Amino acid sequence: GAMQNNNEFKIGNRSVGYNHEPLIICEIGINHEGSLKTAFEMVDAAYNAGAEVVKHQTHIVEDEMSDEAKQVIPGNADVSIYEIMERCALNEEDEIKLKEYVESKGMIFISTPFSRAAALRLQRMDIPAYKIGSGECNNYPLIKLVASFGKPIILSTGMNSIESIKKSVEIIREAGVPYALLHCTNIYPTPYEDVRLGGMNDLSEAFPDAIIGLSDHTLDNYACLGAVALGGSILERHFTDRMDRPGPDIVCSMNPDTFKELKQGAHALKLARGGKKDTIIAGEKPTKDFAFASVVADKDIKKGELLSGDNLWVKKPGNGDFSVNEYETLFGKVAACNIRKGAQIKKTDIE
Amino acid sequence: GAMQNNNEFKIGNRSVGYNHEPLIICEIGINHEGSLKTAFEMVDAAYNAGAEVVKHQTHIVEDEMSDEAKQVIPGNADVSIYEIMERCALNEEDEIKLKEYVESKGMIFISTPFSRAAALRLQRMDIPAYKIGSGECNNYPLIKLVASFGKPIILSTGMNSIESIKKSVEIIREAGVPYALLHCTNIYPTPYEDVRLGGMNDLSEAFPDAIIGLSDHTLDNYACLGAVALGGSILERHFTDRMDRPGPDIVCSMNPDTFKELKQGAHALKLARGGKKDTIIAGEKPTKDFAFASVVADKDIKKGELLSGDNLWVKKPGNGDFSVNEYETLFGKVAACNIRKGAQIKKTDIE
Ligand SMILES: [Mn+2]
Ligand SMILES: [Mn+2]
Repeated sequence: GAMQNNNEFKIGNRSVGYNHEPLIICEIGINHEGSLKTAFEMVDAAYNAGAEVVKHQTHIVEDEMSDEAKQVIPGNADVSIYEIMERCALNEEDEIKLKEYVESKGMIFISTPFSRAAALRLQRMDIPAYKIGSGECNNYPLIKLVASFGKPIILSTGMNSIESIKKSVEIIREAGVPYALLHCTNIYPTPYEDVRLGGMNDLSEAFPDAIIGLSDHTLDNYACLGAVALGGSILERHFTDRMDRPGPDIVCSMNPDTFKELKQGAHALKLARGGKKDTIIAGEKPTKDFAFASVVADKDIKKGELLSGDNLWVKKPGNGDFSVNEYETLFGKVAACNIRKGAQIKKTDIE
Repeated sequence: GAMQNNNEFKIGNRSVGYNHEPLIICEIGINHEGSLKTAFEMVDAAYNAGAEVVKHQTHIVEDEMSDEAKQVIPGNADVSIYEIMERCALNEEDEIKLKEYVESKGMIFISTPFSRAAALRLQRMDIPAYKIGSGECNNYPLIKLVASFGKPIILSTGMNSIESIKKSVEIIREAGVPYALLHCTNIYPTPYEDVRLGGMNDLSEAFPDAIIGLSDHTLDNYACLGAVALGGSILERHFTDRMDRPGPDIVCSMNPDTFKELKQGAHALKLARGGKKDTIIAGEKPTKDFAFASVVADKDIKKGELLSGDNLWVKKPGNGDFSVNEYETLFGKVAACNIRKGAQIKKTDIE
């Protein structure tokens, strides 16, 4: 019920929401492994596959983490999160050229700031919307900062309860910018059984002004396609130009072929989803005309004999004077003439 | 909400319902073009692709239609419905051998009776459940007959309003047999835009004891996969051993490859669908440990100085004494010692 709404906002010229074509965000993320060259190759692959939006991650490691980060290992790598972010991070000059390049290909560039300095770098660049990752969903100070920039926010909600998300959404509303909530599970990769697509409806019922989507880290497109069937408006998967690239997120990334598959499925499900059972489909009319049943004589019935459940039955097609709906209303009427076995009962056959 | 239920029943040894693996019904239908040989080839192809259930149509043309049927043409052929059914119908001997053959391959055989004589033929054969097609959804006399057989009913609901379906469901309940409702659109093939998957939820809210599914006549699997994401339990598509066969339903039929695709997608979506947003996923724990932020000093703070929003900030990872959740609670506390810029605030750092 709640995901079928008219909520919408714009990311540059692209309208997003239930009544619009679903938007697939290609998250290049840290997939370029810190090489501007590789990022360009991945942008090209995304452009050529028909992508509309390319999303980056903005890492300024010194403002993003304290020295404790050098001693903690993520679940999908074997060195510290600090080492990974330091190796992968693009400096400001390079991130500016990356945005310029994505925009040169007619695509929208957005990014996820992981820190205050990251957020301020992106505001200087003037990006059209901000993604907040699940890690920062409960980082209320960072959300305050980002919301003050006056751009729409796409908030990922993994690792956070409805009540925790509420505090983030209050800050966003107070700032007066529109937002989307992406349901998300941050296990790299995500087992099918942990996706819980019903979480999207949980989010929509709690936050009726939110545009709703899915960010996904499973091995394929099924989860995202399911999210589109349920009403999702934004789909996010990591993206790579090819699956033999190194990096911790490559495994759950889409490539050009699987992007195109998702785009086509998303289009199909956008059209198929929603609507109402009772809507009359013009195209069904011919089928109804032959497939519905009319009342027929099940026996020779003499003039003056009573019609009954023993001498009446129903058969296709639907053009007889009495529809199967009216079968029992004929019980006890009297034959106005001889009625031939197998003939449709006519209005002139009854007194 | 309503499709997530514990409703179930058995078709022979196969349990069907939201809490069970979705069931794909391979409708051979009239695809054999009246040849027992061809039907066997299609059964073999279904068995080898991993099908669980093969569904037939039982046509006894004389009890199914009056002479008017020889003058009406369906929307996906160019001769009368009578001519098509007469050419395609298997006689009783052949239908008995077809059931025997499907059961010899360890599969379940069910059928759709299109008439009273068809229904009685199938009762003599002792099929384990009955499908009622959309045409007969409102054929209340036929539904009464079929329900009296004491087997579960799978009812297709195309071309019929919730109110019309109600009358059919009342008859089924009175008979005391369990049932499923399949949402359906009878246009061959169905445009994506006419599918209206939300009709499944309309059916579940109106009929809370019903097992719910989709019968589909689109050109591919997207609709069915969407139905599984929403909670659907039974999927029905026409089936052929190959796509170069003649016949009016071949166009929208699945073949062995597309059956297997649907089976795998259905399995994936069965696992992914439903659930709750607030459920704590054990597998997310490592990510939370590195991705959440702790309060840090944003400046050198001398012993005795007050903590504030100017000399405090937040940074990854999440192992500090104060979580980002507690950031503002530190405002106005007094430094118990020199606090180093960038260090996590500890409990021993405050008076
Ligand atoms: Mn991600
Ligand atoms: Mn059909």
